[PDB]
Amino acid sequence: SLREEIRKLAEQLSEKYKDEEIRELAREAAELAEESDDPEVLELAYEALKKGLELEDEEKVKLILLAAVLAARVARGEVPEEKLEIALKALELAEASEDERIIRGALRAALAAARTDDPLALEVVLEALERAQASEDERLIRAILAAAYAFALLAVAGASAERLKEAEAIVKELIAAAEKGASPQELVLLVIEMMVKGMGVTMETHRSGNEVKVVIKGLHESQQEVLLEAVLFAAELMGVRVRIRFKGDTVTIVVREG
Repeated sequence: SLREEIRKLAEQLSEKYKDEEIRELAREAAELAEESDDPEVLELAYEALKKGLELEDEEKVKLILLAAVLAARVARGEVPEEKLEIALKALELAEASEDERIIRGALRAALAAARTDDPLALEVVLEALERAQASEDERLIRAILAAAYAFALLAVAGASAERLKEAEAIVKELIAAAEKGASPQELVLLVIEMMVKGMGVTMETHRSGNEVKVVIKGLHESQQEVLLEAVLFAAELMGVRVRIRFKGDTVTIVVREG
């Protein structure tokens, strides 16, 4: 009755947490295990659901469950191995950290990557997370996570291969900048640049005192939503305050190192 026991763990995990994402991942893990005649998929699903009940951090719960679901789907040939590799590397970053910015950033990047099938984009995200894990500097890790997530959002939003290649160049610039000691504000600025280039527009940067103000004209509000999601999450990862203003078709982003 192993598969039914796995389902029981999923029901207790679903009673422990009311979160919609944990409940759906738990339901998917239970169902994939119940549909499997593979005793190793049952083994991983059992242990992932058992650790999920032992962990205190609900964001690490999500990471553990996402990796199990992706592993079960790789066992059925349903998803590319790169998505599992990304989830596992993200889990590795999260388990090495007490900083919830890194834990949440690792999950966001893994979930955003799970939403694209572009092989080129998956390899960029995986290489980014691998470079993060090869770091002792949690400051660099947070910068890389912000860049990887921003890049993955552009892929999910359907940016062209040429624009993703341009965004990938900015990912590399951002990582090199962080290694050289760029400020948190400057790293958030680089994420804005990545999104602006990835959406084919231009930006006008003003630096008054210690603030950075970016005026972006010519974005559709659907593009504005994706850009601001990337930038606001980057600001959370970098511990920087951002304030937004909309005037007409123009978005203005104020970045304060705070």
